[PDB]
Amino acid sequence: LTTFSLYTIIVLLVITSLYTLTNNNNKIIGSRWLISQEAIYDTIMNMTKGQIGGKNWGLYFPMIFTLFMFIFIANLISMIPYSFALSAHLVFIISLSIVIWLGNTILGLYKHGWVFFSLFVPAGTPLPLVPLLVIIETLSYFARAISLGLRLGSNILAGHLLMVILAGLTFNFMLINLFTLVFGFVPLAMILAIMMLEFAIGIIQGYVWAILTASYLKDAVYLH
Amino acid sequence: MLKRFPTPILKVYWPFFVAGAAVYYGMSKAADLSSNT
Amino acid sequence: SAWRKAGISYAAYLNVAAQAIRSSLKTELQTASVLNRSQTDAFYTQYKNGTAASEPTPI
Amino acid sequence: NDPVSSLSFEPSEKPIFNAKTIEQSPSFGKFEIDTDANVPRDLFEYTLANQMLT
Amino acid sequence: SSGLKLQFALPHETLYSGSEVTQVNLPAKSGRIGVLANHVPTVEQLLPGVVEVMEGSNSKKFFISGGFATVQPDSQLCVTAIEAFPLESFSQENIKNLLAEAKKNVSSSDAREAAEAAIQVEVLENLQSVLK
Amino acid sequence: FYFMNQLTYGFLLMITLLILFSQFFLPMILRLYVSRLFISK
Amino acid sequence: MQLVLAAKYIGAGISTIGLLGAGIGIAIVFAALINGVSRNPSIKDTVFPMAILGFALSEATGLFCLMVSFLLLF
Amino acid sequence: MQLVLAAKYIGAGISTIGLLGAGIGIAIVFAALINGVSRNPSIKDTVFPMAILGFALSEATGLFCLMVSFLLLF
Amino acid sequence: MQLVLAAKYIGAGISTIGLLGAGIGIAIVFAALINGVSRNPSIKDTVFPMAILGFALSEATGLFCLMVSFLLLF
Amino acid sequence: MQLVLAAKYIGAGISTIGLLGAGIGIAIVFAALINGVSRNPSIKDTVFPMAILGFALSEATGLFCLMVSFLLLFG
Amino acid sequence: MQLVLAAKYIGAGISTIGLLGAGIGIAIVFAALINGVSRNPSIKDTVFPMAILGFALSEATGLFCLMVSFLLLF
Amino acid sequence: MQLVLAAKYIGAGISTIGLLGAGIGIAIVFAALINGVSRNPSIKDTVFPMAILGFALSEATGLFCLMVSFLLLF
Amino acid sequence: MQLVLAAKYIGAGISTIGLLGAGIGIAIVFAALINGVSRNPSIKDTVFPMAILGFALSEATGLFCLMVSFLLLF
Repeated sequence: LTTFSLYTIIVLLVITSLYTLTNNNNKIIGSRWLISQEAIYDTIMNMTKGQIGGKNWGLYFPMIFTLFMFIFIANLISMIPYSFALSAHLVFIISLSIVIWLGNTILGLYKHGWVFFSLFVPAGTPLPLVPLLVIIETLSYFARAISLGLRLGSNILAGHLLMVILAGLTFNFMLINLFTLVFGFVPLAMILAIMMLEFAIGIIQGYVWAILTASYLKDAVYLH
Repeated sequence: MLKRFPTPILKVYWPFFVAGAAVYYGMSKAADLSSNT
Repeated sequence: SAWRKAGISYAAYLNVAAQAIRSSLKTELQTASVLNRSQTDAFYTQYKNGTAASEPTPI
Repeated sequence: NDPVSSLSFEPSEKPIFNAKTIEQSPSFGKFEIDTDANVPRDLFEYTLANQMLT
Repeated sequence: SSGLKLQFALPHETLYSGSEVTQVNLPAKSGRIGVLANHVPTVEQLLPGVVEVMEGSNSKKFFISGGFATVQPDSQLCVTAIEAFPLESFSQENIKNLLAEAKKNVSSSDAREAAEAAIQVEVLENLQSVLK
Repeated sequence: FYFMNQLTYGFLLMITLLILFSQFFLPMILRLYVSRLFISK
Repeated sequence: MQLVLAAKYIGAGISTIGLLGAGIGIAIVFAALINGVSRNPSIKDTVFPMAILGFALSEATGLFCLMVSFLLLF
Repeated sequence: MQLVLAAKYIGAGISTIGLLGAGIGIAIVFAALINGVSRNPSIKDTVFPMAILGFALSEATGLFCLMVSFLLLF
Repeated sequence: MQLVLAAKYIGAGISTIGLLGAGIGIAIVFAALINGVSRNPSIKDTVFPMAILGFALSEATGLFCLMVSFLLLF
Repeated sequence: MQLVLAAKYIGAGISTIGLLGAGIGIAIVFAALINGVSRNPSIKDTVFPMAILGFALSEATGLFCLMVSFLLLFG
Repeated sequence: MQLVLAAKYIGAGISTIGLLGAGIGIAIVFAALINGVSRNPSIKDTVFPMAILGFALSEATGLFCLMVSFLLLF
Repeated sequence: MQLVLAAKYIGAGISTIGLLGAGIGIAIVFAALINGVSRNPSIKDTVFPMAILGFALSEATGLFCLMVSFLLLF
Repeated sequence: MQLVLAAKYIGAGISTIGLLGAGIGIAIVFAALINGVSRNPSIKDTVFPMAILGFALSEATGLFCLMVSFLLLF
């Protein structure tokens, strides 16, 4: 039982005790908890129409939802100064990006086969421009997949360390100054600001990850 | 409430699952190759 | 200022500006024409074919 | 009614382009409009006033 | 065309019907633009201001009550106006100030009426600028 | 390095969430939809 | 060897300086999309995918800078 | 050889800066494209191709810079 | 000897930065081209040849930078 | 004897970046030319020679720095 | 005396960065000039003299930078 | 003093970049001048002395860079 | 003092760069002033002192950079 695995168990303990453990009013309302997830559920459902809609948007809806839930929960409890968040390695976020891309192509290669190679040439770019575009398009396909995984994990690592580095400075300030007042609450004020940012960025980057993985699904199912 | 109305669970979600399996085979050998223990 | 949302339309704004020029025009410029421009005795009835008769609303 | 002669007259028509379509004029490009002054709707209202008065 | 022709007209009587002009000032919503020959076709809203008709005889000025300054590619300047400012006889400070003070009381009467009242005060202040 | 009980377990987690959502609360949201739909009629 | 690794580090750092343009570029792309939706709200659905396309291209530039930096590192 | 490879790494790191210009350029092209398409929906069909090609070889300029960095590395 | 080669490499790397101006310029040329053709579609035929001419001129400035970098290297 | 040529190469390389501004300035002149031609198709005869003059003038401005780099190299 | 002369080479090379500002200044004055002439065909006779004067004033900085670079060289 | 003289030369070369900003600033001032006179030709007389003052103030930065470079050299 | 004086000289040379920002400050303040006065003559009287304060503070920042560069010299 590594730190990753025990954290993953804590994730599911929280997951069930928001909507699965209310289940009593037999209505659409009756608990503000229910309003919370269906708000998120509706934001992604209409987003599923707006990005994947047209033949099978609802077919692939859960993966975007489950991944968004996975990133959302993993980013909620990540601020406490002793948060050894996701083992301080975050290597799986890269792995999630790799498997998401790798599954994306097999779906593309299964549903299109050789036609999947025609995606590198959207509208024009004739034979003189074909090798340049297919190089840019194919390298890009590797490019944003690896970038997606690294950006989320590094910023979580960056946010966690800027918790500690600033915290050590506050310890230095509150120990040296005898009678003055403006030495520690201002560094505490930045700590309050920099923690709100880390909490905020995790919410949108989960959304950004949700939008991005949605965006790549369009390219696999729909050729343009 | 939890009344199970059947929905696609595995019928259309196979490609990412087989992609995951293809990852797994090799995913453990990468650690074995780069053991460094 | 704002005459589309705060006001009514460009027509009303222009009419109010014209009334500004006319009413604030100097005494020797005042004549019968500016009196006719100031004069307005229209009545908006808005016939209630279905409903909503305005009943001779003054201009 | 058009007062074509000093004694003769007949009805005649003058159509007013909507603000939603004055911007779709084929020659609309040659005018350097500005989006700040919302020129189409003001033009439409002024057009309606002038032609109805005439 | 040779120079510029101005169709400056007022509903009581037209002021110009294509008279040759050396230069025209057109205070607009954005700003005054000098059109005197050829130029490019334009459509623009005339904000209340001094539309001074510069000519070889003299640079006579007119404060407009509003209108549209539009240009045609054949060097045509169609300026539709309502009430002009003939020379300087239009100037009358006392009644302008009286209207401004008496009706700024009703500048907050009723939405549309209040906005029109504020606009009329603004154009009265424009006249005051023209009053000199 | 360590991947055994997390990535396979991650897809199993996605399957469990898939069940507890699409078989439980998607029918719940749909059921309230159609319930009020027939309430009107 | 020590100078080789030192220059590797400085080359990676000076390779990092090429992605400010990528950030500014994705930003001006999204800004132009905001402007266009302001002018033409109806065309938003048609015009949005090109925003993500340009974002992906500029991010590709930035991660080309990343590739140079990382190959200079490890 | 130590200084030679050191400065090769430094030169590659400096050379990869062209992606900054490539991204900024493709992004200004995209910005103008979006502005024009929102201002003129009808122009989209006949303004797509040369815009695509233009930002393509604007990226090719940064690719040339990256290739210079590559030859400096190797 | 080796110092000369090292400075040659660093000078070529610094010279590679000259392509940024070429990229930004060619892209702003196509940006103005897009805006103009979106304004009036009729102008595109009379602007395209001279447009690509100015495009190739900025590309030639970039190629001059690249050629100076190359003759530094070789 | 080696440091002098090393600094010659360094100075030439850091001088080559001058053509960056010349090229982008040429192209922004050209962009404004495009904008003016689009907003006035009848002004092309007046605007083309002046824009070409600005082109060649900015080009000469860049080429003088290019000559400075060349004299750093071979002189 | 090789190090002082090497550093004056480096300084003369550095001094040639003001070309960017000089060229962009010529560029912007001529760009606004051409825009004003196109939008106002009847303003040339009074904008051209001040446009040339502003161009000369902008080129003053560039020529002075090249003069100080030359005096550093010789 | 030998390395001091070399650093004097390199520092003067570094300090000579302010004329770039001085020229680009006076040129943007002139561009605003000519755009404004294209819009309103009547304000030319009013804007002439204010713009000359602005030109002098902008070139003051280049003059300060000159005096710094002169202090570095002599 | 050899290295110390060398670093002081190069530090003054690099600190000279704040005049770039001071000049751009004064320049676009004056440019916006020109645009506003050419678009509205009456507002010139009330916008002139604001621009005065603006470039005064910009030149104050430039003077701060000049002071910091000067202390590295003497």
